[PDB]
Amino acid sequence: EDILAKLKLRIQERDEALNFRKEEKRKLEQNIEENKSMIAKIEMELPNQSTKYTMYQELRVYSRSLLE
Amino acid sequence: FVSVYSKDNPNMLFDMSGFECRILPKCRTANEEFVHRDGVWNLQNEVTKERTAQCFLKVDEESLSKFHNRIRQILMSSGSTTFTKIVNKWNTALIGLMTYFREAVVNTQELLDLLVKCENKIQTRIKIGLNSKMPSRFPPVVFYTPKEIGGLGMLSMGHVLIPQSDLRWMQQTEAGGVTHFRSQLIPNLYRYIQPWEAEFVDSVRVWAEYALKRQEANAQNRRLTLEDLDDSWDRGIPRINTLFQKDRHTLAYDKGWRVRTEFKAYQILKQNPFWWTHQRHDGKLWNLNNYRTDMIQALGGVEGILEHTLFRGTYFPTWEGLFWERASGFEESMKFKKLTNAQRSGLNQIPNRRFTLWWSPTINRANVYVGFQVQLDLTGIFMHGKIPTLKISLIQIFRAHLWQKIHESVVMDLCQVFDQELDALEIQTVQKETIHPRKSYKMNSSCADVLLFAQYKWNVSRPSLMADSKDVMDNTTTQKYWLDVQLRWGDYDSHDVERYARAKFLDYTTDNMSIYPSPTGVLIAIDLAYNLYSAYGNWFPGMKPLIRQAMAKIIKANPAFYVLRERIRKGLQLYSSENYGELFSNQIIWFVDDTNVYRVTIHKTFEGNLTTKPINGAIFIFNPRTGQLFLKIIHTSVWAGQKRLSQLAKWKTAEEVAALIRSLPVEEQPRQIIVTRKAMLDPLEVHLLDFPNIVIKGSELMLPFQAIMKVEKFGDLILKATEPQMVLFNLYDDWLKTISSYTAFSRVVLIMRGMHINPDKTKVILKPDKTTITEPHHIWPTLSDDDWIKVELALKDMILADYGKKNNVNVASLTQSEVRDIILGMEISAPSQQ
Amino acid sequence: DKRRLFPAWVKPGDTEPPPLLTYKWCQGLNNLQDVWETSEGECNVIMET
Amino acid sequence: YSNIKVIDMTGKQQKIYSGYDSFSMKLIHNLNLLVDLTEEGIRRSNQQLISLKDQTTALEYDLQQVQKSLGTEEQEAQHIKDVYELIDGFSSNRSPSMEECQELFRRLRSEFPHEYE
Ligand SMILES: O=P(O)(O)O[C@H]1[C@H](OP(=O)(O)O)[C@@H](OP(=O)(O)O)[C@H](OP(=O)(O)O)[C@@H](OP(=O)(O)O)[C@H]1OP(=O)(O)O
Repeated sequence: EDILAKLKLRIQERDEALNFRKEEKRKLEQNIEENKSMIAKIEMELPNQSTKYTMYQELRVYSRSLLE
Repeated sequence: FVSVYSKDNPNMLFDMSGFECRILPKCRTANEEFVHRDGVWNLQNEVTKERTAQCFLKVDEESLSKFHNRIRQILMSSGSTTFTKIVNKWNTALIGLMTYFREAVVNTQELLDLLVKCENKIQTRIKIGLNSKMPSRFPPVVFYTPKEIGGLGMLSMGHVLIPQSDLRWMQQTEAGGVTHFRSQLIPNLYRYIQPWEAEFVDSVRVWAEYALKRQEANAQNRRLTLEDLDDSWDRGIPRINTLFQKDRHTLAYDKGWRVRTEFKAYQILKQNPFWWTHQRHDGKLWNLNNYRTDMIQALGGVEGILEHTLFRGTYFPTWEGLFWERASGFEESMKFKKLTNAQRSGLNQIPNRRFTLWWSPTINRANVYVGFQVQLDLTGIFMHGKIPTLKISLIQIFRAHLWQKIHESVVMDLCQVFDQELDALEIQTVQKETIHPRKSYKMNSSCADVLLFAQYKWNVSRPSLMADSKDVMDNTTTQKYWLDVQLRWGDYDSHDVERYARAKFLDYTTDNMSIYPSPTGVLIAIDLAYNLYSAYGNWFPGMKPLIRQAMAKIIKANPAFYVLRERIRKGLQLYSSENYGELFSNQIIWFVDDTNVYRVTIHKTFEGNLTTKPINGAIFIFNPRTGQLFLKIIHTSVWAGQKRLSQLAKWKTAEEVAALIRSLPVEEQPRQIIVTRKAMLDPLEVHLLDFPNIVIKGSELMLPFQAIMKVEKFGDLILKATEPQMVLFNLYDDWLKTISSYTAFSRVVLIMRGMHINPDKTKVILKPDKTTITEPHHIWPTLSDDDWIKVELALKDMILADYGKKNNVNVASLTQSEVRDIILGMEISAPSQQ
Repeated sequence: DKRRLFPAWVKPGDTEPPPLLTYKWCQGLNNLQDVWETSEGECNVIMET
Repeated sequence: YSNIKVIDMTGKQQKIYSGYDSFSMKLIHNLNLLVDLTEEGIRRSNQQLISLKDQTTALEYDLQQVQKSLGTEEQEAQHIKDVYELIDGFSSNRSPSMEECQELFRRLRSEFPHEYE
């Protein structure tokens, strides 16, 4: 009947190792979504940079001609 | 010794190089057969390809005693010696025994019992060195933990069990509860050294197959491709990687080297354990990196180890990126210069202070045969034994009533929460009690610290934890509620703030001494060593989620914890290691370079020895937006009368540019200075304290301003200077009229990298037609805007060809961003280092 | 070494660490012809001094 | 400080000044065109950074597949059963008759054979 007491130990031990992997799952998911969030922000800038640059291409030509 | 094999005597005994050997011809006699002891060699008959006989190894009793006496010598030579120095000698002795004898040791049970005895003795030498005559306060983790985690890094050959209890860790939940976490023997070193049988048979096949792989290299006359051997690299009794040893054009001539290293015993008084090998001829015959990594795993991983240490008291967020300080000045130098045996042993104690402090929650754990509960004065710490230096170390942490100062701060920080929730909790008032100053560390009993009076009573829950999200909230009604806040300083045996908060609550609420003004309240507990928090008691509606939220906010930002945390860190010595478009913005920015400032030339003499002559140099200060260049020549007269010249040269670089900056109007002074050598940041900082508006940044990109000395307009000008004159230049030879600053800037970088590679090929590139000239009012040859592009392409190809030659890579493998970054000198070398 | 003064039995040679020497000994010993035969009373004696 | 030779080669004809003090007390439309030209490189640098961000998704997306979905969730699923198996093994026991012992060891040995041994 001591084995019954041993089980409560191994039950706690196993459950308490299980706690770590659960948290480990939470940590992995957290990193990915911040990147999803963060990278979502970065690709929103990609249009804006396209709009800038193309306008500068015109305004390069325009200013260079205008001042001459 | 004479040993005789016959039809009567079947064991052919012999004893060579310390290996006691018994041969049994198993084709003849059958007393033992193919038993899987590790240390039995199988004698393959070479012509019949049969296991005709077995050889049983042992370590001979002569070399047992040579080993035993080496451990005795280490124990005798202890005294005032650091624990690291002791175990470094143990490790060296143990590696020496093991890497020599290998599988002979494990067949020699009388050695293994000795190895257990010696290892335990080294441990006990450390235990008694910390005045701790008991097992419990010294569990395995203190010794075997690798020494970059501040353990001793002891190696083992014992079946040293790691207690299953000692692997747990705990982390604070945001809910205010605590989750325990987790992830057997400590590893024997023996499994990490390849046994000699495997080494020999693998050495035959490896060097045999190398001859075939060289026959391919011979047949094709190709380069001996190391890619053909990368699986073989750490094989062979001579390690095959010694074939590529850069010294090997000499090591071919060091003949008779093995006997030479043995006769050193008559020449050098210091015994050498690796007398039998030489890393340049044998190669390194063992590699123990896997032992270090696996040892962390056996001890529970970094999170499981660090609970045994005061790390959680630092409240660093993570272990990675932390480092341990060393300097050797004052630690060792002053003891060499000004020895005094009774006093200067306190300097040798500096690592032991750090070590004992670091392992405090283990070495001062309450689980003891005896000890005493010596409470530290003015403090809640208990000092269960007279551990030599932990007492003074902890006093310096909690100096000047820090224990009380913490407790009052958390009590009043709670007041500043209650003062803003009165109506929501239906509180008529909250009282900070007249807490007696002892109360913060009188551990045997307590008062209420904060008292709540209801507006018209609340219903009140049965006693429960802050982690218990559900409550029997209709159990009773009461209109007075108390909070008791109790600090704690845990140890690895006891830092569970959940069970602590319960047990102290249940005790005090039944104890007669407890000055509690109501039958219902909570006890709040804080483990100040682990930064854990908890609460237990009765709860009225809205109280539990407030304390849960409020307590975390306190732990995150309270100032009294911060001064404690810094004191722990400053005691542990343990510290944390913590743009291309910007150059052309409307600010004023100077690049500065110090590499050309102090220069020395070498020549032969009539004495045959060389001698050093200093020569004139220059500080190089360049504005990349405007192209303006300030070339402050530094003349050899400033080195006269001094000998610490290199540090003086660093000081004089920062000083002379500060003198220039201080003379110029603030509308022309920089606002950022970008410095091409990180060693120059700090003398500039201490010199530019008078101008806080200037930010100073390390360049991190590499700009080769050292190469400008190859330009004759600079070389002769700087060499032939008679005084430390200033010379002003512009590197943009009118380019800012016809091209932009960036391409003009990039052109300078292309030209500078070019002449750093080769001036003359650059001059060839800069002279595409022989009719081109350099005008005296210019620095570069006069070229058209398209001709400048043509020479830029030649410089770009020249840079990449030199890069490709230096790295064995095709230029066509490089993208437009990579070739740019190569021009910027960024760290492109391998993907494993970015 | 160039002139081959020492014959190959002179040990602390550059090519064997002493544990390999023990191996080449017992490897070379076992390779001897009829070395384990004792039918007619043949004996091996190894002498070390 | 006040009497150290300054040689000036920045202009088309040479000048000499007695020192820093004598030196220290001795368009923008075109400049802005140069600025305009630089901004073209800025988006070029950012597009290349966006290519690195593109590879950053490859790192992140393989962490989803390999690290979270395969490695973590699989070992989760296996051992979380083993917890409940071992809890179930604990549940089985107590005060049997003869046939209750048979059903116990039938149950224990058939269902939980590793734990039984
Ligand atoms: O490590 P052990 O030999 O099993 O002894 C411990 C120890 O007993 P002491 O009271 O004599 O020290 C514990 O005390 P600490 O090391 O924490 O000071 C105690 O914990 P409690 O004081 O809370 O009882 C624990 O008790 P338990 O087995 O219930 O955890 C108890 O075991 P024993 O009471 O059987 O000696």
